[PDB]
Parts: sequence; structure tokens; C-alpha cells
Amino acid sequence: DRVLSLPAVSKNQVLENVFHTAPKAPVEHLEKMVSANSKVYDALNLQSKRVLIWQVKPALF
Amino acid sequence: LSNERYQLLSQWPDFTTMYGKDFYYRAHPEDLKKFYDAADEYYKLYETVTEFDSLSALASQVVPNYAARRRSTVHPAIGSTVADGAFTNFLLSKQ
Repeated sequence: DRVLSLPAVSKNQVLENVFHTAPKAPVEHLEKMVSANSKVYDALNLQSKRVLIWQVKPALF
Repeated sequence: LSNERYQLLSQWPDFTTMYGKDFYYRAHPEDLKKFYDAADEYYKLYETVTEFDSLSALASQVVPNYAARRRSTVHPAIGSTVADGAFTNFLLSKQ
């Protein structure tokens, strides 16, 4: 019964109770918010190619 | 209106200042899972409030019912107050 003197909690249970959640990358914030502020740029810049100022306040010619 | 929703996605607290591993291991596991789900939820809300190329096809859903209300058989500008006032004139005249 030498196995009952060993710690009963496995190494697998340590690795799954210690590294439980996949950690959040530091670049995820930059990638996601830059992909969304690209749409903020494209809609609302006055120098963006597909700007939404002429669809919203149309013109007066 | 999307500006009004964007302005309250602008006052959201920075969860990225709590991603470090000194905040990982001090926290209860289910609370950290809830925190990472809350960060993913904010990225969902911010990715959809800045889809401004959807507002045109949203405005095209308000146009047909309104434009069918203005194809009235009486008048384009008729409403309930003028029609009730004209029923007041019509009914209180000599038949």
C-alpha cells in the first residue's frame, strides 16, 4: 500500500485546478477594439472613403 | 441614438487593468470566469454598436409603414385632433 502514502490528488487534477481558465491575451484588447474603431473611423471621419455624413445630413446643392 | 448608446459604452470600466496573473490566482475560479465572460460581452456590445453600416437598412424598416400612413384617403397631414375637431363642427351643426 505504498500508493496510499502518495498524494491522492493527481498531477492532472493539479494542472486542471491551477490552469483552470485560458488566460486573456494582452493583444486581444488591441485587436478587437482596433477592428471596431476601424468602423468608427470609416463611418465618422469626413476623410474616410465610405463616410456616413452624406447619408445622414445629405447635402444642399 | 447609436451615439447615445455609444456614450454609455464609453463609461464602461477598464477590465484590461485586471488581466494580470496576480488577479488570476487571487480570485475564485467562477468569479474569474464571470469576469472574462463580462469582457467578452463588452466586446460584443462594442462591436455591434459601431456597426454603422447597419443603420441604413434599419431606417428602411421605418420607412414603409410610415409612408403607408401618409397615403391616407383623406389627407397626408390629417390626424386625430383635426378629425375630432371637424366631427365637433359636423355633429354640432344642423345635422
